[PDB]
Amino acid sequence: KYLVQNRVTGEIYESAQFLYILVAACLFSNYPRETRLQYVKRFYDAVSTFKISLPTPIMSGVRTPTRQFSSCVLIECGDSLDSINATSSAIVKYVSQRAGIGINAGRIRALGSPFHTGCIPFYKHFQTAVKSCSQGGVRGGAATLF
Amino acid sequence: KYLVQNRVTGEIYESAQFLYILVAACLFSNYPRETRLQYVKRFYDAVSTFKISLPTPIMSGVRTPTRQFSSCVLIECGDSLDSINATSSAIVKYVSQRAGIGINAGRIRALGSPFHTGCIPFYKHFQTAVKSCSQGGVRGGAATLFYPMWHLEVESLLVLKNNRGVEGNRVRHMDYGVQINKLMYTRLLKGEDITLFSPSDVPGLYDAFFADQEEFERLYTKYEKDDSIRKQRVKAVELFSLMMQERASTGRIYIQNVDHCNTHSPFDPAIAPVRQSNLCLEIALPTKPLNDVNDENGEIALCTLSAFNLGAINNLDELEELAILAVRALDALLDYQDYPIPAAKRGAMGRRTLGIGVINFAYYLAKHGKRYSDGSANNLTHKTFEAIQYYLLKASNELAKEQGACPWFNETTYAKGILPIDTYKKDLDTIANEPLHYDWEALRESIKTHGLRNSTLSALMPSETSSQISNATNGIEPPRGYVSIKASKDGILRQVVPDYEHLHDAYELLWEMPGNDGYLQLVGIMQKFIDQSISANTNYDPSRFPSGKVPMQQLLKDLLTAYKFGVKTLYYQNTRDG
Amino acid sequence: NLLVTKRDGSTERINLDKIHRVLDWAAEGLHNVSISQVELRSHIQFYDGIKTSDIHETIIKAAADLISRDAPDYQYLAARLAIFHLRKKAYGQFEPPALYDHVVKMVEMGKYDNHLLEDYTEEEFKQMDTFIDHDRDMTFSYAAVKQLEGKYLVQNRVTGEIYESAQFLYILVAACLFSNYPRETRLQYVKRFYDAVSTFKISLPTPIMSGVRTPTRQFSSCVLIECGDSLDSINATSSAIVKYVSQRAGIGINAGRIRALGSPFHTGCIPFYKHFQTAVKSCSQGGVRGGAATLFYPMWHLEVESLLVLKNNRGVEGNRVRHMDYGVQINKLMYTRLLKGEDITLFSPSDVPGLYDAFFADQEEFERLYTKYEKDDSIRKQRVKAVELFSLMMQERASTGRIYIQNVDHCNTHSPFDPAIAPVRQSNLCLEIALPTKPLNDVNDENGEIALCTLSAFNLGAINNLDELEELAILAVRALDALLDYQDYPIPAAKRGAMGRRTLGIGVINFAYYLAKHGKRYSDGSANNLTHKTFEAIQYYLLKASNELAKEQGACPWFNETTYAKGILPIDTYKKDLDTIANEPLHYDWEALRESIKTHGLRNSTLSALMPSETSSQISNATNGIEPPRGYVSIKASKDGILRQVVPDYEHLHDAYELLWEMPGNDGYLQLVGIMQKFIDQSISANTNYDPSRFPSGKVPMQQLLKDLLTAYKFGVKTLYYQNTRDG
Amino acid sequence: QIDSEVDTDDLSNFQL
Amino acid sequence: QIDSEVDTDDLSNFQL
Repeated sequence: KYLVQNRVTGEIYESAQFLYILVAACLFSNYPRETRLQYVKRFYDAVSTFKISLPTPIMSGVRTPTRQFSSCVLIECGDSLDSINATSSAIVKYVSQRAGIGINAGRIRALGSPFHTGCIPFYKHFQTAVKSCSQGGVRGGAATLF
Repeated sequence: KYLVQNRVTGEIYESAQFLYILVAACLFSNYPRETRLQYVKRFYDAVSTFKISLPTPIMSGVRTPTRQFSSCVLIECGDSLDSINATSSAIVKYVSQRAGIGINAGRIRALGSPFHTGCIPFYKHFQTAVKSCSQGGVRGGAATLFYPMWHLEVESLLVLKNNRGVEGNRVRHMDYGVQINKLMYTRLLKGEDITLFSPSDVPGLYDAFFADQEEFERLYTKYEKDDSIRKQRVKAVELFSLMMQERASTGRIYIQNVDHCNTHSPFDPAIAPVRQSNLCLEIALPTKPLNDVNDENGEIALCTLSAFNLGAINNLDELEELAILAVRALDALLDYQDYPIPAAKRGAMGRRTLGIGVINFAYYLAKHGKRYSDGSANNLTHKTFEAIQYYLLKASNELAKEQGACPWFNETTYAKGILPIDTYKKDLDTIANEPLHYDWEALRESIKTHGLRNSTLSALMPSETSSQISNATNGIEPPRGYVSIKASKDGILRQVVPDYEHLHDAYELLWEMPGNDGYLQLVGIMQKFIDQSISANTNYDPSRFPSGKVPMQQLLKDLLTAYKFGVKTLYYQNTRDG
Repeated sequence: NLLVTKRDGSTERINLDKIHRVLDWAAEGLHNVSISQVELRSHIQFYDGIKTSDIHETIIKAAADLISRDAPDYQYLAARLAIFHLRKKAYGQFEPPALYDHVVKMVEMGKYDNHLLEDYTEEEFKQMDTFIDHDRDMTFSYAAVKQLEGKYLVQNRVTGEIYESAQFLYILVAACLFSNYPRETRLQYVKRFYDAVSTFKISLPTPIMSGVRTPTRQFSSCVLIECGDSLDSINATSSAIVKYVSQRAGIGINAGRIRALGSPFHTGCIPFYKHFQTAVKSCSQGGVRGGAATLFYPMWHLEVESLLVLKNNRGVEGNRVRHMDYGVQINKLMYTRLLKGEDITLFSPSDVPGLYDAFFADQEEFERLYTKYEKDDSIRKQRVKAVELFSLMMQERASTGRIYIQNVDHCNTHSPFDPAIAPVRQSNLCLEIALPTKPLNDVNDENGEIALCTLSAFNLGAINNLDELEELAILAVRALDALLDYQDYPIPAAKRGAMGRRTLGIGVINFAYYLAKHGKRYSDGSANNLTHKTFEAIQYYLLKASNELAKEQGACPWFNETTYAKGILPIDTYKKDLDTIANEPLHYDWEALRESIKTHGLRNSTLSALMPSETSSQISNATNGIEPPRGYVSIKASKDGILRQVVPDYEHLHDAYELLWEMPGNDGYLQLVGIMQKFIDQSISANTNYDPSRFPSGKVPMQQLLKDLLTAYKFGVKTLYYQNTRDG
Repeated sequence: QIDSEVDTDDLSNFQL
Repeated sequence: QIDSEVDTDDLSNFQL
């Protein structure tokens, strides 16, 4: 999960301590020259000696040309078709980058109101949004709905 | 479903003639005092005496505070997550108004490309999109999804509504349209291979598939020889076998001849190609994929519909007044109704496209003592569908002279001086010798000069409710039997085919047809004059075949026959039982 | 314009008039057929550039799809359209080439045997070409032409080319079977046989009809093998089977001699039956389709209870041998035990000396030995209630329809064979053949005997009076007796059987139609005397032909073994209760013939046997064998469409026919089989039939099954074949 | 299906 | 149910 390697060839390009020092160098890159390298060092020591632990997207991505590191989002759906459409669109975007999703769908009106057809049809729609980027619509990409 | 009523208390507030008079009042409301009321009268008369039939949304809402009348939409989806979302959001907005959806999704790249996960998870998404306003995620809300026969994922896509798979392999509650062209058939005939590509890997190849056949030829063979390109190889017979197999068992895997929709078309395939259809396969219009729900550079094709009742007109020349009435009434409706999505408004105000067809055709053939299966109705159909199209174009022409041609008129082959009578599949000549009866040339000129109010006028849709109202045989379809049985909580509902008494032997009931050839020939002759397409079924009774099993040979033969006579689309396959 | 691709391969204008002419030609003399209808249904299917062959397929099929009881002549329209098509395929044009030119070309292609050229001079081929009437091709029904094209006409099996037409088939079969005749009488024989077969008076089996004239010599299509109680005989039997089924011959297997399970075949019968089954299936498409056998054993065999249920599917695998049929062998003593409500004692054949031989050959000896061994309790034995054993057999018979019955006393008391020297101890696949066999040491054992039978049939619908059967019997017997010398014999025991006894089996087709056209029925007794009249003429003239032939060419080597040699005739030995159900007197001088037989003998030890037919009868449009049709219209599938055949002369005879399921019961039919058997050398493939909806709660009672069984016994019925049960 | 109902007395009359 | 029986030679005649 961690070392920079080739998807296809399976060729590995780095060792753990390069990962650690470069995660450090990247995160503290904008620090003034008076304190930067000193922070970089202390952060390096902290992670490489297992004192601070970091999530998978960070440990695998920070140092590479990507900028996708958010591993979990919280989206609240309002009681309208515009908002259901925006919630779904946002879920798709965020599962495309492997984020876990928390959806609050409590405001959607009940079956029979003057949404008339009910929550469950929209819930199904959130579920296909969540699964739009995995396997054959089943494995990878998860959500909890509230 | 027509009469203004209290949905909760079950009170009815109005009777059929008020419905009819007021619909007339609304569609002509914005007419000058000079001509307004005479228009209202002549339209009231035409509809109250069943000469003209109108769709349910128009018939139930026009006169009420609502402005939602669009009952079929066409959406094309680009190969991006923004377009996927735009497409999805559009769907949700449209199905919340009970509109049928036609979805072109062939552009979406294949599984394992640089949609690493590919097509099927997105089709699932459209399905729940379509069902998002349905009673229990099942009943109501309908869609047909289109893609090319040569798409890399085609084999998995064909079996999407087969119920003998795991859940992640199936999208059961949508129908599908497989898109085929001359090259694809040739591979079947010559017994050769078909090469499958992801659209993302073959530049220019998807565009040509619709717009340019010999360009498609060139690019396809290039990419076949070029083996740096990701590709799969299948035996043409086997791929066609699979498609027809799924078509036969589910009855709802459709066929679209994309070369036919673009070589024989009111549209210049360079500027505005036809690249999909609607739910029922009779609509054929340009679309452009969307950035975003509100993208003003997208295009959603909508069509406004009506039909002539062939049983209520006494001679073919009544169609002039009726075409004036139908076109005007419908073209006014385009200005009247609301458009929940900008791309749709663009489609409708740019091209002003209409779809006017027929009901009661079977009864018409009966009353002229012709049949479907034998060829006896060819010239009469040619005679009949020439009159339809000629007068429809004449109405739209008189209207372009009165009110200006449609904004995007320059995009039609019409603008260029071409007419359907110039482009129709040439093998139609071998099956009918009826000459033209109307001056297509005076009209060719008058079109070159003053243009058309509407870029399309004609399309032959199925009908169920419209035809029941005027007691008519549905669309161009032969009745299954003399008496139609329907259930409702008010008892068994029975309808007897019009004039059964004098015509029972004149009718050729559906299952009395030895095969499909005769019917497919009529659809061909009809298509010679039809702007858009025709909802044409194929039909099979197992007990006409050895050991009650319909052979593949026959299915492929009928498929090729339909191709040969220039049939644009093939809708349902009905299989009889017992 | 409508383009068409020619017989070779490039376009040309469409000629609708030519098609209309061929249709008008084909329709000549036919009634209730609309050319216009066929035109409408076929033209609609055409398309720019249709291959010329497919235009014919389309009109043929269009004519074929219209066959009905109301419009039966569509049979002949479609047929003629197919003949016409087949002509242009075989020859390039409608008119066939000259016989000699055709023969020469075919021998040169390795499709016709070269001896034809040796045995006949070009002038002799010019003469035969003048016997031929190609217009006899116009006399076939559509289904007939499908059979010809399916399995008769010399064709390229891989490329699907046809090389010959029906009259060449007919003329050349005649040429081959009489090839070795003296110039004096040869060609007149060839002519009279051509005429008899081309005008459907005589029907011939498929192997003969498809191969005689070609380089092959394999024509035996049914064999009978008896198996001794030893592993060498088991292997001899097995090897014989394999050799025979590789030639698509039906097998009848007597295996009752094999000792029972737990004897001094410690493991017993069933593992060996399994072995014969795989033997039978050793040349079958996938160990299932094709290759057929009936296996025979006695009702009193110690293992009988297990053997009865062998094709019931509700057992474990080691208890079942599903893909063979079985013949249970019964005699007078066995029935008496059922009637008197007593016991049946089961023995292994190995434990009861002389008992098995007597069961066939000597009834009161069997009586003596059986009761002896019943009283003698040092002998290994089992005891069953007669009712229960019969119940079980009939139960399995009823559900599978293919547990047969053989009355072994009847096959030996009423028989052309002396049961002391040459007992009849089994039958064939279909239960109509009944001949002596001897078990084998070894595949090549020259002291074994495998019974083969050569078959033909008279068409009772094509003869105008019963005296036509003399010329026809001369023709059938001679043609078949020549075939015995012509064909090869892959196993010595078979050659022994055929050259020793020279046995033939000639029967009837179109009997139902015959009864109809004489306004008689099956179920009521109205056809008894006519059947007696009819089957007397058959047998008398068959014996007369064989007698004239023994005078011309010598009686068969083993003739002395027939009851015939002793001066006995079927008319002397028939079951005596037949007298109570028909009073037709004899019409022919059986006595002049009794004497002429005592003097000059018979060329063939048997002449007559009534087999089922399917293909033969379809060719001449005839009701099958002696069977009543199930309905007016026979429906068959083939990849060329639904095939329909209408019963002959439906138009004038629809109410004259008594369709199978219109029979209140079996008694009438069983009586006719009895009357027939009075004159039949061998046996008759006789079915029993039951419609559940004629019975309380749609269940056929056991009482009725046993009653019909005993009835068949009472009228001297030798064998009982299928039980058909109707459904819905 | 069949009905197993045998009457030995009913049979015993028959002369073979 | 259908009968999967395709004849490529029978098809190949057809002119599209």
